[PDB]
Amino acid sequence: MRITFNDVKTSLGITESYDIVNAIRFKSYVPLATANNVAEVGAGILINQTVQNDFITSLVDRIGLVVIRQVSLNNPLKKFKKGQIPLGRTIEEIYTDITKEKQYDAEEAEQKVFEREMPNVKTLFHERNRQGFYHQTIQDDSLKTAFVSWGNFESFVSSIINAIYNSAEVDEYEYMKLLVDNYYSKGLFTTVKIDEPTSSTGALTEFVKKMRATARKLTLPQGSRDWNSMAVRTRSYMEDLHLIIDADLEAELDVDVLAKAFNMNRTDFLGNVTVIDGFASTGLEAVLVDKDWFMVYDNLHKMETVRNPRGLYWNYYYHVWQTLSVSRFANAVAFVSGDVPAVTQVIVSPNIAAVKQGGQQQFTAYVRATNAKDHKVVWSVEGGSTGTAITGDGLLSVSGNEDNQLTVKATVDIGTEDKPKLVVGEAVVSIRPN
Amino acid sequence: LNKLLDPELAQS
Amino acid sequence: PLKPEEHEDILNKLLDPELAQSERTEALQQLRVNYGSFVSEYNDLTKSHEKLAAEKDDLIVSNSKLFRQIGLT
Amino acid sequence: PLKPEEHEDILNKLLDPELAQSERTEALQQLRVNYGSFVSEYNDLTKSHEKLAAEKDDLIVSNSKLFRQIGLT
Repeated sequence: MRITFNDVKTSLGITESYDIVNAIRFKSYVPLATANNVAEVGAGILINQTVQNDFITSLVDRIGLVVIRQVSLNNPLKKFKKGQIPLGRTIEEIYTDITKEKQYDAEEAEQKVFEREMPNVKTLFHERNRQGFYHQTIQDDSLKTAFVSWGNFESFVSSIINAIYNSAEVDEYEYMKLLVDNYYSKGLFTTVKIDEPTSSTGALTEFVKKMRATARKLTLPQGSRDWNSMAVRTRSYMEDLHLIIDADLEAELDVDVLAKAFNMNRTDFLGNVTVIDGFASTGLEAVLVDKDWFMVYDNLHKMETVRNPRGLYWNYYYHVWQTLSVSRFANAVAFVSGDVPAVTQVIVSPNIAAVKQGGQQQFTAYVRATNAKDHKVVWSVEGGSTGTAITGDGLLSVSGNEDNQLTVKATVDIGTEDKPKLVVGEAVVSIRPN
Repeated sequence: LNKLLDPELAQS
Repeated sequence: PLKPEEHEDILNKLLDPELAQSERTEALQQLRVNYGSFVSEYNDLTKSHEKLAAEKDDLIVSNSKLFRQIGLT
Repeated sequence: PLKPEEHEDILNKLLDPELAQSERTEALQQLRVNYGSFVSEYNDLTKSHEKLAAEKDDLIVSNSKLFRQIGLT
């Protein structure tokens, strides 16, 4: 974040370390020597335009890429930072339900041995694309005045690298914040209600208690299924939970207390909680996230330089291309402090089904209610045909001679005498003929 | 690529 | 490092009394580096010519001592 | 045999395009005669290195068998 030349990721020591790109090309005017001569190498490089251009392009491109890439891989954001995108991604999640185990029955087993498991529910990824360049500049006098000694070259290279990479770190942090904002905006976070932690000390203590309760309930050994984008019954270990807390909020709470909410001690937390000032999404305060939830992949990291003969200067272009993916099966909590409605969003089990012309499918709805009250779900079919009817329990029955595609709809009402408030979940059902 | 891709005959 | 033949072609190139000011400095600096690497080679090889000669005498002395020691057993 | 500092003077002398063709001819001559001398002095001591180095290798191989017999007893 404040890189100096002493951060030597690769190669041996001493400034004379690089000074060899002449081998790969050139090495007829620069002395291939490792000594105290600094004027000779400067004169050899500075002879003409061709030698200048070759040396500058090589040093800027290859060493710059190596240095910044090997420095940006150990930033405090390395936890969610993975390598190059794999081939054959298929842009699809595949998670299997943690079901129970059948009882051993010889009579039942002898009846059928070719049965298959339930569908795994294959939902797509949530991704965002990142593209940009930073575009710094080199003046000609810098090369002239950077060869007086063996430390000026160090200062010049380190100045370039530090001038570029610091802005990239800030953009990475801002992109993480923007992704969290967008995910909350689409409403897939499971909200937990808190009220004005910064207002009073009692509010802060109550927020800490709710923090601890949610973190303890997320890490239940037998699974939860409550906190998810869809009911899948996963389980998250305590050592993987990540906390994204607003800066002014985090300032008030001590490092402790919030530390003892989880089960490790202080030092093991500074790499498990990031601080971002301002969410700008109604009343978002803090977000509790499984380490798997956020995943970033990188595609392109390339330098190219251009030379302007009229102005005697060179340019810069770091092209950083990334695909920030969001998983929909990892646990996620919103922890919003506002006036959110009683029911945020309902989720329909078997979202995708392939029912025959005479079969049936059982659907269940999971209401995500912020209060302790009970809400009833009214099922509907939409679609449009004769003979297709769904029961009050969600059991859909398909009649013969049908060709349209049905969309099971689950609706809840949290309104009043006037009802401009509908929370609806959709399940797309495809039909196959017999 | 690493640093080694640019060979150094002046290493020793 | 440059062969006397290749060093010769540099000489007549600089012999030209009309010549562009660009390569006239380029070839002039080329001879500067050619000589600079050649002298260091001479010091480096002379430094090898004394230690190796001194080591050669020591190896001869060690060979004579080792032969005698084997004969004593 | 030319020192790097003194040999720089001729290179600096050969920088002026206005210099008389006679002076450039003589100045270029000193580079040829001494480089021919420099490679000549380089050659014999390089070849003489190839002679005593082989003697050292012969002594090293011969001695290496001799240390083996010392450890036998």
